[PDB]
Amino acid sequence: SMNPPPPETSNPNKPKRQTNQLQYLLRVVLKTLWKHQFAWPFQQPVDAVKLNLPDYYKIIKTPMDMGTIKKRLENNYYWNAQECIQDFNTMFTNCYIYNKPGDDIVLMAEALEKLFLQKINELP
Ligand SMILES: COc1ccc(-c2ccc3nnc(C)n3n2)cc1OC
Repeated sequence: SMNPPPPETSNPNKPKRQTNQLQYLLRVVLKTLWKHQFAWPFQQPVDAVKLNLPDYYKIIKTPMDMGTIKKRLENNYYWNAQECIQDFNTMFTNCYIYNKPGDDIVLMAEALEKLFLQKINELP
């Protein structure tokens, strides 16, 4: 059960813009979630081979992680702030999909999602 390549993070042909919303998403949202005690399973793509999770990429067809989001923000990959917010939401929902209600990893993702929402509440 091979891992897929990680999501694309840079496209020099995509037009680029700097907005207050995108700057906040990197400098506040991504930065704060990265430093959360429970962030470490979400800082890079799920390595289903190393973790012995052969069904991970049979269930999760839209993988996402904070390492990918960080790169997308740095590379001006997002034009709309909603694209970034959607990626964070895909990351949390993937965890809820693969796992089950009450699992430790689900409770960790729920705590990160609650911090995300406290930070997004304050978006420009
Ligand atoms: C670096 O180490 C790890 C990295 C990730 C996981 C892990 C396991 C199941 C799962 N379901 N959704 C997500 C996200 N994950 N992440 C576990 C790790 O070590 C035990």
